[PDB]
Amino acid sequence: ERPTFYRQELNKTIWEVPERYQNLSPVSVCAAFDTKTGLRVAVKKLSRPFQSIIHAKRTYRELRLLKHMKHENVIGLLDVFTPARSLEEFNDVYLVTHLMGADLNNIVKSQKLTDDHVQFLIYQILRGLKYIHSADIIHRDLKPSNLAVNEDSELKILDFGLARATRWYRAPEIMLHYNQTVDIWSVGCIMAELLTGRTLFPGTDHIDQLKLILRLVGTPGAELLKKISSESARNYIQSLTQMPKMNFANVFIGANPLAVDLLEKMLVLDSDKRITAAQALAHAYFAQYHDPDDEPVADPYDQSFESRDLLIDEWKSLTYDEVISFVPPP
Ligand SMILES: Cc1ccc(C(=O)Nc2ccon2)cc1-c1cnc2c(c1)[nH]c(=O)n2C(C)(C)C
Repeated sequence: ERPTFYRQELNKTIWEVPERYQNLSPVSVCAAFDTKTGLRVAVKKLSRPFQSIIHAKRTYRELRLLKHMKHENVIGLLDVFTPARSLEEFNDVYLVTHLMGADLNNIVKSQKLTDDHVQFLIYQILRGLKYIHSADIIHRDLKPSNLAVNEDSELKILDFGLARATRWYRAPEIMLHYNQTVDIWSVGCIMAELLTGRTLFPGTDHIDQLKLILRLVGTPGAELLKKISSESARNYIQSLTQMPKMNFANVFIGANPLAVDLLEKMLVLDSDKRITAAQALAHAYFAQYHDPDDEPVADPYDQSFESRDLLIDEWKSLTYDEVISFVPPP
């Protein structure tokens, strides 16, 4: 039924969680120990979940996403609770997931990694991306800071499908008509940073970002230019002077030739010609880890709520229904 909640203030806010979650420490997200399972968990308290319609919709969206995903390389909902015992008093939402311990930015420390650690880290990203994309969901903001990694170099993806600031890993079509391969471009930027130890495109603005991107992959041809309707976007690409496409063998010299070939297939300007997650998993670069019978897909995700403009109270009760109906995973 109902458990005992205790209150404790951290990060200048008051946390109220069941007694089964002990030793809360901030990392708004806290690290905590679940005395029921013996697991170290990550606890997230949603900030002002129903302050506005946008906040209420995003609160509902985040809860719907976590309840759907059941994948090894995708963060999932272990528990969700609220101290309120009625809908009217409902104004707090807590999310409990696995605690990996660090992000990809922390464990990398801006250092070069072996080709095999790169193989393993990138394989988990694509393996989880395939599951996410099979549910018809785009991450849109894949970056090292939302890739949770433990001391075993195991990886889970965070914050997928949440976003609708520096954008070093955003596909060049989001800045400046796009599909799921916008996440594949982010994987290429991440994989390039793991191999060489520097940010591939350290842009200072959206135009400086574009200049660094075009300098590597080259100025587009007519078959790509004819698919851009934005007269401003077509201007920036062409008004930026002619730039020959770099040799990826020279940009990533010393790296595994199979790694360079995969990067050329990921960092394609034309998103219509960009490799997908499933095709990337079948690339020869992942020969040591690829198994088609262990790269499962997801059930269909009901996304129709995204196209609805509802009041705050409606998004709140829908969120409330999802909290009461939650069943913990095995
Ligand atoms: C608690 C929580 C709740 C929801 C979401 C989430 O991803 N929300 C989504 C997903 C799709 O849409 N919205 C993420 C977390 C979470 C945050 N940080 C975590 C973590 C889990 N596990 C970790 O190890 N860490 C760090 C090491 C501290 C990085």
